[PDB]
Amino acid sequence: KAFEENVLPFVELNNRFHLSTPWTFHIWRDYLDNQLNSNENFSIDELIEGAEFSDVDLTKISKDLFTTFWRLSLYDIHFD
Amino acid sequence: KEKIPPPAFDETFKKFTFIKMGNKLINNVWKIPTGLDKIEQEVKKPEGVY
Repeated sequence: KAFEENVLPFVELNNRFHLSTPWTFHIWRDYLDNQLNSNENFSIDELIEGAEFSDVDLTKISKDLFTTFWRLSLYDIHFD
Repeated sequence: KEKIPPPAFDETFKKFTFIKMGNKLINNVWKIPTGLDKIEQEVKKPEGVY
């Protein structure tokens, strides 16, 4: 919970200020994979929670892959 | 044959200054306005910059 109260939320790190999408997801990727492995009813919570992407154009990109590419790490793609 | 007067002891304390710290150098660092509203008006819009 201490991570939640100190670091600002993902919605207004892209709206009030203007951070970049490589830098915005780098802070908020461990938290969005711990909550997705905690409960499956929380799976509908975070993916609805999304802000306006003023850096890149969402007009003919598929958000089924643009969100999917920025969410995964190397932990669940490679195995040895 | 000298009339000794009663002595006068000072019962007053010294007063402080308007500099709220020691130096004028250390005090200048503690006058910078800090907050989240100051970064807000500097980075304002990237698409306006782009």
